[PDB]
Amino acid sequence: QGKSKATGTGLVYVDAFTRFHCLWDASHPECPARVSTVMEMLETEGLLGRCVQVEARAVTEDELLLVHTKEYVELMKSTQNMTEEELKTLAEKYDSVYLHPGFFSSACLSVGSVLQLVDKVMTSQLRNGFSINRPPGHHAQADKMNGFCMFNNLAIAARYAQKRHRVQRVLIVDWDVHHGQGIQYIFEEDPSVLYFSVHRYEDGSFWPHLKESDSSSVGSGAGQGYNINLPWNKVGMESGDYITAFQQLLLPVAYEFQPQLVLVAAGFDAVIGDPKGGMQVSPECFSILTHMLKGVAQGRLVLALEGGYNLQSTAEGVCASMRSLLGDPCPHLPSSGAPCESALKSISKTISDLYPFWKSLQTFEGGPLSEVSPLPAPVCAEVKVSSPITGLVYDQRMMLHHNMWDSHHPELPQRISRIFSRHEELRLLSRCHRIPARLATEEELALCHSSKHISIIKSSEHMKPRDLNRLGDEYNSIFISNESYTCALLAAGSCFNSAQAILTGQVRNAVAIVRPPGHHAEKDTACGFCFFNTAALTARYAQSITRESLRVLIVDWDVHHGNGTQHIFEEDDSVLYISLHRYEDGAFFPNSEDANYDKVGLGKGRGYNVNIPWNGGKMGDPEYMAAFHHLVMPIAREFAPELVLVSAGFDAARGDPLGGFQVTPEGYAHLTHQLMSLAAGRVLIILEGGYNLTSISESMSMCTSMLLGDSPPSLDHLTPLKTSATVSINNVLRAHAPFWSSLRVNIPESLRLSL
Ligand SMILES: [K+]
Ligand SMILES: [K+]
Ligand SMILES: [K+]
Ligand SMILES: [K+]
Ligand SMILES: [Zn+2]
Repeated sequence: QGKSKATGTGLVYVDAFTRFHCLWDASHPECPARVSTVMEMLETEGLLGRCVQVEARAVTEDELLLVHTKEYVELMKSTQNMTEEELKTLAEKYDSVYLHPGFFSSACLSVGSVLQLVDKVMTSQLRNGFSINRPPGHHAQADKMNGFCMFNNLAIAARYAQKRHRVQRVLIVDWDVHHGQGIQYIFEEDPSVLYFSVHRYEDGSFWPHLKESDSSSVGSGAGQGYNINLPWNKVGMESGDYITAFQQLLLPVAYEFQPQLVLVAAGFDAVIGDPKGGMQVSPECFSILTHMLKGVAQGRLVLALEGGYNLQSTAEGVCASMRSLLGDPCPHLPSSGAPCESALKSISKTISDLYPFWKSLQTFEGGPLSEVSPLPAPVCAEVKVSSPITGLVYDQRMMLHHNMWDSHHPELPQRISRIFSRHEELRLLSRCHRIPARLATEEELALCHSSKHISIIKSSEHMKPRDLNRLGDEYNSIFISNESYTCALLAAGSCFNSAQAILTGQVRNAVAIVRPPGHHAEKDTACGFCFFNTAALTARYAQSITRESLRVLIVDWDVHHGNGTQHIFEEDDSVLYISLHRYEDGAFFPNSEDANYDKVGLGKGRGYNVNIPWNGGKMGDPEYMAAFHHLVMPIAREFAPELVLVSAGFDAARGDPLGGFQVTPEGYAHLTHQLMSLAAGRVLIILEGGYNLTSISESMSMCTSMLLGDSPPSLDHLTPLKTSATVSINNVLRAHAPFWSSLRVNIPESLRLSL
C-alpha cells in the first residue's frame, strides 16, 4: 500500500458542453454559461489544478441501451440533421425541453464523462470524481426527453458499473432541488440500485407535479423499499434541514444497504439565490453532504452536475463539494444545525413510509416526541479553509506510571508504545505533524481541580511505596507510582499544545497518544485509573486561549462513563458532553446512576449532557453507529461546537478484557469520520481506556488514518441491532428531544406494531 493508494479526484470537462443552447429563448436557464462559470470559479479558487484531468468519451449505443430504447436513441440521433423548425416541433412533444443540432453530441459526451470517472474510481486509479457536464440527466426516461435532459447520465452509469465493473449495489443520491423521476422509474423494480431523492414538492405544486414524487412511492416488485423520496412541502429550507435528513434517514438506510458505489445527482438549485429552487441552502452544506457520502462505499463517490441555474450559486456549490472530494477540512456551517418543523415532518413522513423495509429505520420505537421550543442553535465564525495538517503528540515518558503490586493490572505502560509503533509501521507518523509534549501547570490544572487534589497528587512525586498503596485505596480503582503526577501532567499539557495548534491553525485536527486517562477524575478525587481530567482540562484550556464562551464538544466512546467529566460540565452550556458507555441498569462501572440517560444536566446546563447507556448484550459497530446517526451527530450538529475533543477509550473494542464489547477498528474509523464534519474539522482525539494492546493499536491507528483523510473502511453488517440497544437509543431520544430539535422524528407506534 502507500504509493499505490487511490488518492486523486477526477474532473471531466470538455468545451463540447458549451456548444449547444436554446435557439428560441436566449434567456433559457439551461445554458452554456452554467458549466463555464463553474470552471472559471474552480480555477479562481485553485481547485481546478488540484483535480486529475479525465477525458470525456462518447457513450456507445449499447451503453445507452442499458436504460433507453433503440427507437428513442435513433430519434435523438436523428436530431443532428433537423432544421430549427423540426427541432422545435419535436421538442414540443416533451415536458420542459429544448433541442439544438449539437445537443445529441454533447449529450453523448455528458453520459460518457460519468462512465470515465466510474472507470477510474472502480479500477482504483482515483478516489472520487466530479463531471462538470451538461446536458443534465436525472429527468430523462427510457423513451422520452424531460426537464432539459436527453439521456439519463447517472442511470446509465449505474448499470454500466454493474455490467463492466461487477458492482452489485449502487446508491444514487439526488440532492438536486427537482425530483429525478427518470431515475426512479428506471430502477423502480430493481433492488440492485437504491435511489434517494430530496426535492421541492409542496404537495405536487412544484414541477414536475407528479404524485409519484411523494414519499409514498417506495418502488414496486423486487424493487419495493429501494426508492426513497424526501419531498419538502415548504420552501426556504436550510442546511440544517438537509443535514438532519441525511443523519436520521439517508445514512442509516445507506449504511444498511452497503453499496459499492455512490453516484450523486449533484444539482445546486437548492442553493441561496437560485431562481427556480426557492430554497436557502448555503453552499458550505454540500461540503458536509459530500463528506457524509464518503462514509458509505469506502469513498467510491462520483458526482455529476445536474441542475443549478444561478451561475455563482451553482459554481459555489460545486466548489464546496469539490473541496470535500479533495479532502479539504469541512467549513463551519453558515446556518444553524437545526431543522424546521416542516422538514422534521417531511423527514418523519418519509421514515414512516419506508419503515417496513429498513431495519435501521426500525431503530425508532415511535410515539410522540417533544415539540417544546429547543435550545439555541448557534452558528460559528468562519475559519478559513486550508490544506489539512494532522497533529500527533506522543512522548515515551508517559510509560513510567505503573502498578508495582500488580504487574497484571490492565492500564499497562505498553499501551502507548504499541499504539505509537503501529503509527510508525503504517507510516501514519511520518504523515502527521509532530506536536511537542509539555507539562501542564498547576495554574492550568486549577481550571477544573481543587488546589487540595492538585497538592495531594503533586506530593506523590515523593510519597513512598507503602503510602502510595494506602493512598490508592482511598480511591475507587486507582494505583499510583512516583511518576504518576508527571505522566498526568504530560497527558494534559500535550493535549493543551494540541488544542493550541488546532485553534491557532498550525494543524487542523490532532491525535494525542497519552496516559494515564482522565475522564473518571473528579473535581476533588481520582477514580477509575484517572488522576486529572485531561479532556475537561483541555476544553477549559481552549476557552482560556480563545474566549471564555468557546463551544467545545467532548465525545466519550470509552466503555466506561466519564463521571468526572459529566460532573465538571453538568451546569455548563459552553461545553457539551456526550458519552456512550456500558451501564447494565447501574451495575457496571462506575456503578453510579449518574450515567443513566435521564441525567440531562442541571441548571443552565440542562440538555448539555448526553448519556447513551448500554445494557444487556455485547455492543459493537451496529449499535455505536446507530447511536451516532440518531443521537451523537444530530445533537453535536445542533450544538455547533467550535472544537471537538474525543475521550477515546478503546475498551469498547473487540477483544478488550474489561469492556466485553465488540467495536472493531473499522467501526472506530467511521465514528471518527462522522465527527470530522463538525467544528470545521477541528477534532482532537485523546486516548482514555482500552487495554487489549492489539485492538487499541489498530483502532487508534484507524482513527488517525481518518484524521489524515484516508477513505473509510469496509464494515460488517450494521443490522440487526440488539434490542436493548434499540430501547436505550429511544430512551435518549425521549430524554433529549425537548432540548434538541434534530432528534424529533415523529413516527406513530402503529407502524412499529404493524410489523
Ligand atoms: K432530488
Ligand atoms: K430501486
Ligand atoms: K433541476
Ligand atoms: K464513555
Ligand atoms: Zn474506559
